Amino acid sequence: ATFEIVNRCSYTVWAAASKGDAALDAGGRQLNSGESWTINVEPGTKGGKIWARTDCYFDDSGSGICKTGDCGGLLRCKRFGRPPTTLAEFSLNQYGKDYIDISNIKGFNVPMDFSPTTRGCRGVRCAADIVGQCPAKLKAPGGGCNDACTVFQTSEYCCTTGKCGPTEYSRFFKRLCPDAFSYVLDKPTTVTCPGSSNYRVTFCPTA
Repeated sequence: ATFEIVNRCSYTVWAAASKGDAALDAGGRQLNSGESWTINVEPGTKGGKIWARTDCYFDDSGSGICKTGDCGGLLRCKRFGRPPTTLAEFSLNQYGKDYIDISNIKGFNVPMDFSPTTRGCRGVRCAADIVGQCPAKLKAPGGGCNDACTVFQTSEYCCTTGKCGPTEYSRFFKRLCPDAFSYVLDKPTTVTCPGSSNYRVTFCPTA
């Protein structure tokens, strides 16, 4: 499957793509404002994620640090990134269907649109100013708006027992971005697409 990753933000982001135990394609790349990065993702990929990282510094060898979404200090992410990270999530070719969603379960750093470039389903978007509106206790100093599980590490926010409800914090994310997951047991906002669809992830879609 083809993913076009487009940075419409006025600032540079370092895109990342991983399935948790391996990079997807090159795994990461700098995207200046306006740049597009096309990656190929193996059919059948389960649990892939794409996110943006902000305020990164890397050396010759691709080692460094980012203020949001750092994946163990690598340019080319092999693992998932450190919150806060708005997440484009996808599982491809699952019994003939693709499943895509946007998630705020790991917080929010960059607004995002996640849309098919082929026929048969709709896209999803979280483009509200979540960082500007972020509750004081969830603000990340590096930038971004943390989720409550990351901040407070309770069974209720992290849904560790498999039973949990919405919270004042999850409702904040949900109020600004109804089409994104706001906590683990949120009513699913997953979109079902035809198997082997292609996609575009746009950072700052309303920029």
